[PDB]
Amino acid sequence: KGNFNVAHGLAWSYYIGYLRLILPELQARIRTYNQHYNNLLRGAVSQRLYILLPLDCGVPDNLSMADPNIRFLDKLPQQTGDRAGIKDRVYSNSIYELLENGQRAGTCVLEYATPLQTLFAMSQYSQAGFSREDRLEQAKLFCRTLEDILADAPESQNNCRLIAYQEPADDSSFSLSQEVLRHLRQE
Amino acid sequence: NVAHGLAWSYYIGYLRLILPELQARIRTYNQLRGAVSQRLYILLPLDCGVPDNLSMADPNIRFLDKLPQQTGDRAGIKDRVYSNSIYELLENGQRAGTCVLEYATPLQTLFAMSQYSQAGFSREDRLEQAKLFCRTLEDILADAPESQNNCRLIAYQEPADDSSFSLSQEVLRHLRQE
Ligand SMILES: Nc1nc2c(ncn2[C@@H]2O[C@@H]3COP(=O)(O)O[C@H]4[C@@H](O)[C@H](n5ccc6c(N)ncnc65)O[C@@H]4COP(=O)(O)O[C@@H]2[C@@H]3O)c(=O)[nH]1
Repeated sequence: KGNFNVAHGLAWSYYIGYLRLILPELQARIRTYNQHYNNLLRGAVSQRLYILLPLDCGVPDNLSMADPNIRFLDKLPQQTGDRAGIKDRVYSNSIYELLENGQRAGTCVLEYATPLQTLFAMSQYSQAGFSREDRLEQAKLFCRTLEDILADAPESQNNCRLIAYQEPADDSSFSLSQEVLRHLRQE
Repeated sequence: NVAHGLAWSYYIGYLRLILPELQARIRTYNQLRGAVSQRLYILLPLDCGVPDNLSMADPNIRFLDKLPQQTGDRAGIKDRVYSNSIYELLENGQRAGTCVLEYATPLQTLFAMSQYSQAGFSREDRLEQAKLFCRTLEDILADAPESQNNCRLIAYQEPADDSSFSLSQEVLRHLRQE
């Protein structure tokens, strides 16, 4: 229940401070990108933000380094907002091409859920104290709470997909692009 | 335990990343008008009332300029951008100081949290977690290698309907003591 409270808090933080701010205008930015910059008839950027939730909270900062079949392609147009005294705080998202048998098999806006980096740290540093098994518990509850939030959130309208999975980023037999592609091909 | 996550979040996902590069962005900014102070000033209003425009809290806090942007690859975002704002502090219509200044955004998150039924967070929960957030953040930075006299936290209560309080005067008091 204390792993509940931490995870509950980070999921609400993630919604209040990011998803609720960017999901309203996401499809507009994607549409702008597809109309004017990407006229590949089978290579349109898909309409949803894909959010990676590795349940071990192992979050590399470079997505491309994690898999050879993920290639960094471009950025969406930036989104700016005055926030808590910061003028023109920048919200940015990255577009990736997903490769399969040397072909561009998918194109999407893709990123990790950055709160998982905090769950990982607090299982690393004594002053936070959490167990690795706390971490794993908190990650599941984070995903579950986030799922709950998005289900009822007006800003989420077929424009966000959570991709939760157990495999480390270290793992010999796991393809991150294949994980993303399987979900993409379901829409 | 909500405030503990948010405090570690603010350190792990922000303060530890920007504080090591702060002294150099300020030096790059210093190209006559006044030297900026060496420290990031972080406002921690315990009522979690966090306006997006600082002049809305005090018209004597006026925006002056931005630092040069910091970029970093983060959680799959290429060149995530970290920006900060330089403000002047007026006293009798005239500039008395300038500093990099912002609110701790997790406190805005606690406030909005407490406004949403599904978060299950009372106004009383909110103040208690505001305090815990400040105490946690402080205990973290006391030990953090990246905090090297490059950050100043200002936590404060001001009751409802009380304008005896000048945020600009209070920041000026801290700048003058340092
Ligand atoms: N003042 C200031 N504060 C920042 C900044 N950067 C992070 N902070 C805060 O420091 C702590 C760890 O931030 P972190 O990134 O780990 O978590 C975030 C993140 O996942 C997501 N978010 C938000 C913006 C965003 C983005 N542009 N791109 C991708 N994700 C994004 O929403 C969470 C809560 O955002 P919030 O804003 O309320 O507080 C966070 C959080 O308390 C910053 O530049 N300026």
